[PDB]
Amino acid sequence: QVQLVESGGGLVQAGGSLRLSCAASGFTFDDYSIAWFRQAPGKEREGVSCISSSDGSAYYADSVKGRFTISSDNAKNTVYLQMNSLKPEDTAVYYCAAVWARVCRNPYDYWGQGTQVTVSS
Amino acid sequence: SYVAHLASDFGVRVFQQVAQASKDRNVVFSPYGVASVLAMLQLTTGGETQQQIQAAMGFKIDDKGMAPALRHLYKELMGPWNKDEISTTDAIFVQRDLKLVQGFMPHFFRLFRSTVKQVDFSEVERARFIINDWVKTHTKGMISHLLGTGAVDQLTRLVLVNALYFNGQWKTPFPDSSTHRRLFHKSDGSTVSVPMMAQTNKFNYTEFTTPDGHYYDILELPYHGDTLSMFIAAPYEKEVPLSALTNILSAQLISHWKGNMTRLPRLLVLPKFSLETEVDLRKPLENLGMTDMFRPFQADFTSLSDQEPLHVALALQKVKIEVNESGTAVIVSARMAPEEIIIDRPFLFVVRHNPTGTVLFMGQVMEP
Amino acid sequence: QVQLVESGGGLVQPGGRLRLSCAASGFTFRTYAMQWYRQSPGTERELVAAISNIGGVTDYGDSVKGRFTISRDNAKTTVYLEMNSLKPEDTATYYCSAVRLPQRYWGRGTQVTVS
Repeated sequence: QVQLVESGGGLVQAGGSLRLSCAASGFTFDDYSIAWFRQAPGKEREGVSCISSSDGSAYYADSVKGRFTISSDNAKNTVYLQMNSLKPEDTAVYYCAAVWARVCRNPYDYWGQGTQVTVSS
Repeated sequence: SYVAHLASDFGVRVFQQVAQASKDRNVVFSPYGVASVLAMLQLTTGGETQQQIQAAMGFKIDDKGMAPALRHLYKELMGPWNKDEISTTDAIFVQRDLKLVQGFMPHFFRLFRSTVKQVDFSEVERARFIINDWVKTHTKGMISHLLGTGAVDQLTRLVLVNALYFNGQWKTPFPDSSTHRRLFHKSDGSTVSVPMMAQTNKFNYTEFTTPDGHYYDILELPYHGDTLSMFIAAPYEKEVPLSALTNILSAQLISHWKGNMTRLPRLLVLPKFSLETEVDLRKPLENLGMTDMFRPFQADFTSLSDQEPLHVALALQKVKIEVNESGTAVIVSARMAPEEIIIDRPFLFVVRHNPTGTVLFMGQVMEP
Repeated sequence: QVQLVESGGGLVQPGGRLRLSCAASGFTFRTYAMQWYRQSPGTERELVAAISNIGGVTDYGDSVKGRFTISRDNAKTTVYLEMNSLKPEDTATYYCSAVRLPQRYWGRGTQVTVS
């Protein structure tokens, strides 16, 4: 019954912005640590953002350099990733994940199916 | 000494990966040292990250009488002969303002006899110096500054280093007046003139014939103290590249070589070389299954902190080794002329604590 | 003076096992690699198994697939091949060879037949 489903994929110019979403049915995100991952062509899946259940704090991978915002809307049981100043290098499939732990760490309990994001210059 | 065997085994598998990525380049490496630093790291890790390290290593640091065995092992290798001849150090560095797990710092101190270092990585320059000065103070200034710490920045959260220096006197010195210049035959067929030492003595020796028929000279040189020995291995034929041997190399084989040796007179000619290598441990360890620990939001470091996520930003070994002539009633001289062994082609060397079986150092010399 | 005498071969049923053995004399056995090859009418001679003098470093032909095991006894100057899960396609004369390059030696072979 627990299903994670992402939305917000599409085409965007270089410099443009894009918002991704992930609704959770059958549980509430505020107990689980939440993370967004991504896989680009010719590459392995890599972590991008994390919310730790320990205290709400948000974290990012070095390649972000303050461009991306991960958020949790308690009322909507939705996770968001706001993406600013996109680049050719930001092209990939993006996945959301959840785990019952104080920090983001493998292995995760639940995974979304994945949404396509394409930054064409 | 159940620990000594498994550590060397793990350590030599890591060397293997380092050698396969640096063909026709010199490498010096420490199996004991990488094993030692990863043991420490086990205590900071949990879940699948801890299992990945433990499956490669073959033991758990938490198990009863294992951390005390490492400490006993440490002192048996270094208590023997000290001074400025051997020098070793392990260290983990973590971002300073992380809330750590209750009781961790004292618990780490009971097992290993040192702290996990806490430094403010946003003070980039300060933190570079603290990590380089740790290596520098603890190796008596014999190793040059770490290159890899240029990657250290504001976002860095965890770093591990290992550094060793070694320069032993032999049991029997090489007579100095036989040190001269000789052609060395590189793997690409070119030559270079290099100084080689020469010594007549009874040596522990065996041939090793690989399954395809190529045979090798395996020779033992005991150090002073009668405790450590350097092993030298080289294919006889110049056409046989040294990768044929490093690709089938294990800690066990080296013991089989030893176990099958005999004392025989020879006139050994060996290059006088010095070698320093900085090894980034990331890819060698990844290839042995330790993938999670280097990756943001995959790494499980929940034993060190469950307030914030962590991952290893940088994992480095740096080793330097010197090989010269120096050493320390009735010695009877050769009546007949001894048979010769000339090491004027790429060769492997192993430094081995014979009692325990520990492999302290391992390397390949493609150009001395 | 040099001699490589193989034995152990014979007729067996599909799914059966055999143990080959080669007695060696006249050369410094303990410094030579020991190998097994096979050949049948029409075919080239092909490497089945090989072992180092010490340290148990081995090597097998692609067609073995974990079914055959090579070992040696340096004190008794003998080499062995334990053959398991035999099939018709393994039918051939099996030869032992001793090698320390450039020197090689060959035995006369023992016939293995399967069906």
